Amino acid sequence: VGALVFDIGSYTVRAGYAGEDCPKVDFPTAIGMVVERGPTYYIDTNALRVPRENMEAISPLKNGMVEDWDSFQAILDHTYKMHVKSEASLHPVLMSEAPWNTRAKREKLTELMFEHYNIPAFFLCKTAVLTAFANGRSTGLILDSGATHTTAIPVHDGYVLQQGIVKSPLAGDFITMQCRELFQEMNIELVPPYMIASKEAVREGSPANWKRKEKLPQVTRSWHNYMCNCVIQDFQASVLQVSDSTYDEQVAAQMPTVHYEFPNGYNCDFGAERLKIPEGLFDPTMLGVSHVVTTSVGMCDIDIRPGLYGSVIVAGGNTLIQSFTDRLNRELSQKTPPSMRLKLIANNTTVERRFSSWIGGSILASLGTFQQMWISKQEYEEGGKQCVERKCP
Repeated sequence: VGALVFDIGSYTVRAGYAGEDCPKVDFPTAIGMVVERGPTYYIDTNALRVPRENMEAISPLKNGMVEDWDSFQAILDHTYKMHVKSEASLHPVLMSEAPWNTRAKREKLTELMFEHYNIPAFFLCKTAVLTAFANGRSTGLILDSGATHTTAIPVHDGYVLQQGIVKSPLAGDFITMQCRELFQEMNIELVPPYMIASKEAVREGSPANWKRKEKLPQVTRSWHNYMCNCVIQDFQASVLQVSDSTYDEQVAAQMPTVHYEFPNGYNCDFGAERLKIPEGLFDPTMLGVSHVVTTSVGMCDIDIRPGLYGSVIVAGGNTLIQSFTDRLNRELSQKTPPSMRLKLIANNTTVERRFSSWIGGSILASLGTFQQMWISKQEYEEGGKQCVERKCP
């Protein structure tokens, strides 16, 4: 009877019920497809795990907004009926759209959600607004760092100021790609687990005794790249770190480090590389994270700037890096006028960062007034899909 909070994340989809404190549903957004020499897709991590011939890795969020409508429906069709199995006709829904979503995309999304799934009520909100609500604020600056799109969204009274949005592509994907390139410097082949089933006490700085699963079919370049990206991302989260000050060849370099064994067992305790890689979004022609934030705040009215300078909220899958918030605080303190008191809200755990938009959707979906502010099925009837524009800000 409760509402469903669907956060279609850049690279991981988050879903769950209105009152739940975390999304019980979560699976990578990437999906596979192949056509008759059928277009049925494969969803969820477990299905994608199985290698298959001419099976791609299609992501319906290339531009942040929904780019592949059939793929987006397929994921929504899968998630509704399998992961959060329940009839669509009975549950009201909350959808988290990107801050800069194109109007036509919103209209098409509403038309699909209503007609195809016949849901009774509906509401579309911006992920930045949901993050601000989740953190417990109506005015602030939300720095989102997901996949392929990092943006600094200033919100005033729960309304996203499109004036001050700065879109930076130095998102999590870029960092992971740099991770691939910095082990072209270590000269280690990137081999995914799905090919590797063997382990041994392989010496440090020594190629491993890895053996392949021989009978698997020839894999597509897309899914192999997708499997390598997952490997480096799992490595990325647990290894990378943001230096407190801009890296300048510390004592030996960074003193002892993590001895993170790759899927092939072998590895060398990563040195300065784990510090250089995260700085890709601090020392990039493009604009750094602090540059993005200052340009965004400097772009909006002076009166609200003190509200933003001091209410800067960080929430994004890429932001979950050690001491990232620390370096951001230092950088923004240096560039902010000293007479302004900057402050970052301590919400650094994985649940508060990654699922922040979903947490906000849960908070909004639970309010008693949510009944009046959504889009009724009757309103869809006599009022066309255009009602999504007026009923959602």
